Amino acid sequence: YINSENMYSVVLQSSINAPDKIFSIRTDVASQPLATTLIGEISSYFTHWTGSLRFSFMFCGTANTTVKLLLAYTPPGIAEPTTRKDAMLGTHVIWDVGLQSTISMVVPWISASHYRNTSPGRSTSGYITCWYQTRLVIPPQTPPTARLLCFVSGCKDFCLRMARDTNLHLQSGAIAQ
Amino acid sequence: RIIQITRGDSTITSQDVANAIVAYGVWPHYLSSKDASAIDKPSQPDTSSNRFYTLRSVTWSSSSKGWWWKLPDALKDMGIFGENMFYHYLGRSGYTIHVQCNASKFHQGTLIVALIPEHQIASALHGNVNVGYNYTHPGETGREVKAETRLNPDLQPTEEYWLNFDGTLLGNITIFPHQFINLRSNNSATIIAPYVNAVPMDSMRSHNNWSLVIIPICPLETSSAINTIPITISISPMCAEFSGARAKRQ
Amino acid sequence: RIIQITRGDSTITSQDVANAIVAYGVWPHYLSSKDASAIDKPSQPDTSSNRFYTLRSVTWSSSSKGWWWKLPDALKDMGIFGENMFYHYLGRSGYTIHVQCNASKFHQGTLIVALIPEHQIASALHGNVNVGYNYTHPGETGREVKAETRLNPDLQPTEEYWLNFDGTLLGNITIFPHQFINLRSNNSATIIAPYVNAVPMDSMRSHNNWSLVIIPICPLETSSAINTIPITISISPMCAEFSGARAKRQ
Amino acid sequence: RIIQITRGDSTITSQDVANAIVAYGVWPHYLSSKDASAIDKPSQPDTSSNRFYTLRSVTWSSSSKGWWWKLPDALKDMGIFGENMFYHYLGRSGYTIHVQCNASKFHQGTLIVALIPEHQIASALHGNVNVGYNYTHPGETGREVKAETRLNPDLQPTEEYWLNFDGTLLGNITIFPHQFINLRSNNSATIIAPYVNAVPMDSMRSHNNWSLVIIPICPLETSSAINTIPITISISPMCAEFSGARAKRQ
Amino acid sequence: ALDAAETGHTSSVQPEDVIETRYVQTSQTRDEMSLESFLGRSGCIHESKLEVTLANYNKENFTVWAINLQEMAQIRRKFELFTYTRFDSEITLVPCISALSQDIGHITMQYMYVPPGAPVPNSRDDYAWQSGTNASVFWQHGQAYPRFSLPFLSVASAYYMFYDGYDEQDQNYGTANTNNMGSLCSRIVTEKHIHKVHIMTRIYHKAKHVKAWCPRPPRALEYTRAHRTNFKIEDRSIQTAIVTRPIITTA
Repeated sequence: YINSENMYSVVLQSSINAPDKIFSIRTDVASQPLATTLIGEISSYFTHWTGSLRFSFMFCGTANTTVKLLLAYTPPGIAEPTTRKDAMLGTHVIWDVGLQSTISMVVPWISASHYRNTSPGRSTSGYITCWYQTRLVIPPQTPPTARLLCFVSGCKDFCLRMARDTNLHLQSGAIAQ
Repeated sequence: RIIQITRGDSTITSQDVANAIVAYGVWPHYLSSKDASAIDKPSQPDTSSNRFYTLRSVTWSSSSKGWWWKLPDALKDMGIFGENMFYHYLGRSGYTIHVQCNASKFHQGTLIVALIPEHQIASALHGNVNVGYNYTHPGETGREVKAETRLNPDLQPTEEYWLNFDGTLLGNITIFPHQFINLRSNNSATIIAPYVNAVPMDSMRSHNNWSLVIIPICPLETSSAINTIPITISISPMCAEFSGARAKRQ
Repeated sequence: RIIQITRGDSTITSQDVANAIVAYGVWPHYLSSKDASAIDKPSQPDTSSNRFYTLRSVTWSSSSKGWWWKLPDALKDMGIFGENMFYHYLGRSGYTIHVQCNASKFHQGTLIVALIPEHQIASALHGNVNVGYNYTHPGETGREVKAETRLNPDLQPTEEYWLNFDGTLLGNITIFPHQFINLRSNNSATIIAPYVNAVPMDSMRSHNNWSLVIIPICPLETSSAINTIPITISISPMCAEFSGARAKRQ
Repeated sequence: RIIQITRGDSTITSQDVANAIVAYGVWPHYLSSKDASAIDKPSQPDTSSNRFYTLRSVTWSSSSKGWWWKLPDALKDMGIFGENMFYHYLGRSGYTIHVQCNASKFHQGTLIVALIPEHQIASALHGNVNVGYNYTHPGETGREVKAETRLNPDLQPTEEYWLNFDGTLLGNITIFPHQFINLRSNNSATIIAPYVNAVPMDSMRSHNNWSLVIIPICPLETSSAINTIPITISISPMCAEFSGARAKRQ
Repeated sequence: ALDAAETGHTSSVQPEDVIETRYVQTSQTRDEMSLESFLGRSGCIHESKLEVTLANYNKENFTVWAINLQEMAQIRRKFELFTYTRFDSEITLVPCISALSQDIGHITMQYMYVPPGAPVPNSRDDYAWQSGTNASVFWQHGQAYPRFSLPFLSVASAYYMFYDGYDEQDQNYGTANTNNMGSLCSRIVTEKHIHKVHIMTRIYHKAKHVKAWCPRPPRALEYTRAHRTNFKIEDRSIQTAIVTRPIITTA
């Protein structure tokens, strides 16, 4: 998917009676892939960060189609979850996919320190994790498929310190002209 | 016909639901100094347990017959709620319950959901028998209703759903606080209840002070290849309280 | 979620759209005596050109890759707007844009539309090369993105849509004023912008002071035999002005 | 020289003790809105955990060398305190501590008790080594000091008590809040402390934000056949708080 | 908590909506995040390397460089973040002498800002080293680092970070049209002498009293061609800052 739009997107399988994991990610602002977001790059230009992050999600599938889904966050010091019920013990939202397009939700700031370092080395901030709260149900002869697109931004809570020449980009040699 | 719900840390919605009737109109509340029996200032986990928790997926078909749970036992494993229950001789709590049951515009069928009191289940077998603890207290695993071969049958409850498993007629079951999942009417259904007992608080693990029933009053169907839909239920305890702290109950 | 739109003589609607964000909140306006460079009282065609005009049908498929335009060049043929542009050395205008993209309830896929500034396109080829005028100025004919064999490739722009054709990541493109055509969310999408430049007005044909991009972020599909849908875009110029009248530009 | 003590549900006394100095005179308290980092309203188990809990019996002899603990780890198993700790990424708590150490009128010897901060223990072995988690976090089992054969020695802390296990002189240890069990002076000793860190709250299981040391400064003896006495310590957490609820920590 | 991201507007804004928070004095200043901070730290811009030629000392020993922010990546990426920007400029010179000989002696060095249509010096002896009105400035061995404040220059309100067209007869597409600032220049001022030496000036700038115009997405890949946004490098492939993983269910 990398050389294309599709790395911004995930595909869902209406065929599956299961509770199971759809995807998961870190939450450290300058970790992959999040670093590549513009908040990611701005954080990558910085050494300290603070405050909670906004996350948002559109059910990009066929308008006739229904589901409800679990979006969840893992407070760290612990492995990334392996059952839906694990994520249900974490802070989470269940998406009523009503007429409205998007669910939006926040990883709460739960750093011990008022800031955290923007890039972890041997360190962690926690996980995003995503699960089939119901099965996805298309009505008959709809495409046997759906799409989801995922967004992030700084909340009103968000801030940075120690502006530094960013990790994210490299120059080799002379820039020609 | 839209709602959002928020308890302790966690939130719920349907955008195709008609609001819960509050059971008997009594919005949930803590015990009163006027009515209490227990002497201590009791355990208020508040937000950390008057929050939602949800059961494993059941799923249903035209062939399916029914499901139910008994509370608090159905929630014995709900972290804070579960252990705070098991570590006290007594407690009390009401509940907010929502059942999740969306289909397409192209399905038919209907479930009745009934919140129900002590719901004292009848045996399967005739004669000098009564229900065994393992089955009255199925935990979150619950009791789906099935056609066959449940062992220890002498201690099993009856499977007879249209006799409400106690020898009372279904359809009069609307005497309790209830709703219908009707796939045309709604995509979900909801009910909320205070605490209740003949006693101001109760021996949680020893007595299911509330119970919840869901019944396929009208058979599930669609022409679509998705011949079946899951159901799941989420519950938050309400004003949850516990008293007589000691070791973890076995 | 319904709108109607009226500019100069012509009107537009969607009854399944969420309103435009106005670009940076600045509702379009004429130049100011406080900021101007040009000396004359400039040409205000008003209603006769601050009115809608629309582009030839593009159409899209699961296999499709993207489309864009550069303004005012994309409107060089829009009668009054087009010639009033070509007959002046300078002008300025904002725009109201709506993209028309209805599907059935039974389709999925999504486009991002981004209004975008100078959007300085990168070459296709490596090395000591730059984009040729014919391609930077595609007129109303625009630039759809294709897999193959565009001649004069050394002077062609890159086709690399997910690198925004300039070596910047897509998905951060929401930095600009933007909308999604999402077939569930809406049947159309809209954006409006004032004039902008580092200069109070600009050499219209020599510099595309604004640009517009539409990208298949999620592939078009339906099970229906109508495997593809057109898109079309309509634009009205805003507060359009022109100065330094002389012959028609070639 | 008599005291009684009451926290959360449980009570303590000595009728031969001189009162605790409160550490730095700061009586324990919750976090402030002025100083906090964490965003939620945090977990206040209050009475159900700001109550006493006590460690397994150590016992001592003229031959004995010392004992210590690191907190909160030393209390990881204290029911409500322990799990509420393990289920949160962060928390904070101060402590009230009393050490129980009665002898007859016919015994001599003395212990120093020191509450101590981060107390960053030195390795046993020389060179490129550091202390392993199993030993920094001995749990309630604690670290008694012994003459011999502790395995994994490269990851063991030093046994060198009179060098405070960190290369600092004992006897200056009275720089910290401290008391003496002196068998003539008292039959017990006590200390209380607020929370402390460079941070407004901390990663409980990952960092022992406080530590407690007891040392046989003067050898135990009596002529009586009861050649040895147990010691035990009881602790209540103070103003205990927890934030960032998730699964149980391993 | 529900919205239409398709609006273009940012999503459901508020953190207190889905967390039962305690009140906190969230009280961390955004001032380091200010533009007069982020733009307003200096960085290097260009590299004026020269050799002192002997055989015609009088001819060769000068350099000229076309002023741009487009050939050192970090500074470039600060400005490759907007449509336009405006600022006054701290300019700072880090002259360095490298010896190819047993000594350097005293050395003195000229710089000149050559605005366009100044006569460009052709020779280390050119009359153009006279500078009645051009900003020309001097450095010598043992002197402190030279600096000057240069005000915002453009004929327009702000510098084009990008441009979408041409000079009016249709070549040089983009900033190579708009960004004709002319050039910096340098030249050894000491007369012919025996020491073979290299002079290198690292030149630095910080934008302050800054203003900026409509943010635009950051550069994803190595630079290539100063004015031009070209990025598809020769005999190479588009290895962006994104890194792949084995499965999307594994963090």
